[PDB]
Amino acid sequence: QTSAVQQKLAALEKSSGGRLGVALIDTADNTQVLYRGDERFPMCSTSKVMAAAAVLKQSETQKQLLNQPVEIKPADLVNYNPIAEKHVNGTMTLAELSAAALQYSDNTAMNKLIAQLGGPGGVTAFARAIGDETFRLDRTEPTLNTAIPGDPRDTTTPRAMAQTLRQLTLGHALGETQRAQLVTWLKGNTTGAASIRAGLPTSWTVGDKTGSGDYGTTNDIAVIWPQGRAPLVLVTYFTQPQQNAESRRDVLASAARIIAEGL
Ligand SMILES: *C(=O)N1C[C@H](NOS(=O)(=O)O)CC[C@H]1C(N)=O
Ligand SMILES: [K+]
Ligand SMILES: [K+]
Ligand code: NA
Repeated sequence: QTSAVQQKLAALEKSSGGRLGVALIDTADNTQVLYRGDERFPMCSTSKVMAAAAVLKQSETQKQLLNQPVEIKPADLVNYNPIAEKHVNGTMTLAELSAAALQYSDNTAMNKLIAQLGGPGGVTAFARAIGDETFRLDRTEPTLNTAIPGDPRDTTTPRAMAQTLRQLTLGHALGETQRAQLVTWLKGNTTGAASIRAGLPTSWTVGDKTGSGDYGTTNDIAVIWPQGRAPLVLVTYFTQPQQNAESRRDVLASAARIIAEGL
């Protein structure tokens, strides 16, 4: 069937000119609302959640791992590295790299997480270990953001990412202290106020990870603690037909508003 919420999301998508993917999980009753929920979208920086979580999982058996220094060299800098560039010729710990990757979306930091996991396939392997058969990471930063229509590299579906985000942040894919650390990082994101949370009541608490790339790709994945109800998990992915298209964070906000109005 097609619900009123799904029809509104389709109208939003039609006005936007692009392709919108939405997946909500309401943990009050485990119900789901999906729009293009099984179509693939380029993850861009939203893939950093899986990489940081995979390192958190490694840290469960290595109490000192997150304090291990990682050397940052001039050649490690890529296209967006506001934190890592302050540490060139120095070191950052895996905790610092995770925080920078998640909260500032530093791309050099993401590459250090990927390298710690043995390459993009190590991120995919972690996804499989936690029951996500859909996620794939194939490249490092910055090429993982090419976002070419029809290209399966570095993609997932809204349904799969919402399920994984739930398991990581509210479920038991990670140990208790690691889950809390991931939640703390997401709640401290600096980049999210124009995306999902712009469409939600201001009294609700949000932790999220945004992303963007070529083809005007504009993404956000969020855990939401609304006023007076159990948490929600919401993924909004958006991509456009031309390579140089502008970001449309407003579309993600609009999708979130439609979702919230349908609760
Ligand atoms: C992630 O998608 N990226 C990293 C950086 N920050 O944007 S974010 O805050 O939306 O994550 C620049 C854009 C993008 C990229 N091209 O790597
Ligand atoms: K961006
Ligand atoms: K609901
Ligand atoms: Na772009």
